[PDB]
Amino acid sequence: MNIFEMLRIDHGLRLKIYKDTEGYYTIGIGHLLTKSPSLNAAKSELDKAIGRNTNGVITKDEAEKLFNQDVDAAVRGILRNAKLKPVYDSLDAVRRAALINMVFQMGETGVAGFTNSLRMLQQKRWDEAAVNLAKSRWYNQTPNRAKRVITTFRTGTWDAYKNL
Ligand SMILES: [Cl-]
Ligand SMILES: [Cl-]
Repeated sequence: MNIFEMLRIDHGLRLKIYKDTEGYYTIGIGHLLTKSPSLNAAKSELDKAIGRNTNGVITKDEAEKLFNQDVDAAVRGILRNAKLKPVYDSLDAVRRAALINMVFQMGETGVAGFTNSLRMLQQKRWDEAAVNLAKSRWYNQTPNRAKRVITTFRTGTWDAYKNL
């Protein structure tokens, strides 16, 4: 299992614009287009992202291209973030994938805000961080996804993803 497979499970693959769980226009594998309520705005962002007049539909290859760029961006945001970097640097390979997941999902900024859990993760207090992570809007809004990631941090294994 790896980050790509992991996030592909968490986000699915959609070839036409759709609204995510927060009501925002997205496409591909979790690629947020815009927070704005305008389908046009969304369409404009997509064409600009793809480099062609798409008409709100993309190919699988195109979706994957955005997916690679996005994963890459998440890794670099972490590495560039003064609050994130040290946490990431202290984790094993599986847990690093759990940190990338959250960043992909809610941005560096959102993640850097879980100050307390970050501290626990850094200290390797797994069960305690797991409990703390759960006390969040994130967990309450998308509990199933949140549980997979949280279990990943608790255990340091891919068990939550095997079966999916
Ligand atoms: Cl883009
Ligand atoms: Cl969920």
